Amino acid sequence: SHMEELQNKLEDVVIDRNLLILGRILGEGEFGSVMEGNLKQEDGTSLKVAVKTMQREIEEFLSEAACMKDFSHPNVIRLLGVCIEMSSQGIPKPMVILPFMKYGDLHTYLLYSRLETGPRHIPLQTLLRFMVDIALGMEYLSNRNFLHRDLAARNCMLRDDMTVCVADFPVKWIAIESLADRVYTSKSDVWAFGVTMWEIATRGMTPYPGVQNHEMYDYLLHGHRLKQPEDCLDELYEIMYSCWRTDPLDRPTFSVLRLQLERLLESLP
Ligand SMILES: CNC(=O)c1sc(N2C[C@H]3C[C@]2(CNC(=O)c2c[nH]c4ncc(Cl)cc24)C3)nc1C(F)(F)F
Repeated sequence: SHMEELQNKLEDVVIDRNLLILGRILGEGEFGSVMEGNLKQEDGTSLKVAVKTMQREIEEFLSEAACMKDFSHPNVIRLLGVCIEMSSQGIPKPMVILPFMKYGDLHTYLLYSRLETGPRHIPLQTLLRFMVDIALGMEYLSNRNFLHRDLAARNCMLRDDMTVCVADFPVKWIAIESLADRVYTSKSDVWAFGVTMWEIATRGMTPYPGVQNHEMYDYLLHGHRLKQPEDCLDELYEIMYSCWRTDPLDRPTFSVLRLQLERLLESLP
């Protein structure tokens, strides 16, 4: 039964606050903060973790976390669990526990690769491998009919073995139909994926250079799309362009995109 399966997922997702130690702030936004932490594991040893801090909304957070914790794919970030701490003002402070990624987010990695002390120049073959990794994570989520809604290179994390995983599930990433009638589908995530592939191929450029966020709906409506990057194969550009076809039904699925990206990668020496 669907209910008993949700009750199990809820029991599995909560981490006792005594098993966690909070460290330094890694990042701090408006919606919350990211801190380093230590999680005491079942095997009696501690693991370095990243801790993100934000009745109905609490239950909704828990239910959503219970679903994400259930995800099991190498290209999807693992949710280790959640804690609910209470602020001095009696305001709930939900915390989400994730593996710590020393390499950080993909967008920052890309930008650092263009600096001397940062990682070395990323070869085309490795940039394509990052695209395959994200398509695999998205294929997993779309098959489970789970919408990401904020896919961008900044929301992709690099693991220690250089595997990319999708995480955190922005006008220049939003599909033409979601700007026009609030409609959001799996084909809208395919559009954001095309935009993300373009960010990887330009090594971190902000999409639509020279175009202002308020000019975006008019720009797309008139048929304009992201331009081909200088260091990008024609085969790759066609793939990212197929993500931005006006009619969402004409856009390929993540499965189709993944296979095209894998084939192009295999074709490279
Ligand atoms: C220069 N990079 C940054 O400032 C970024 S980007 C980012 N995120 C992108 C998306 C929102 C998300 C929050 N973090 C995680 O979910 C992490 C899981 N595991 C990690 N291990 C390390 C780190 Cl740094 C982060 C995480 C995923 N968070 C930072 C942070 F933490 F520094 F504030």
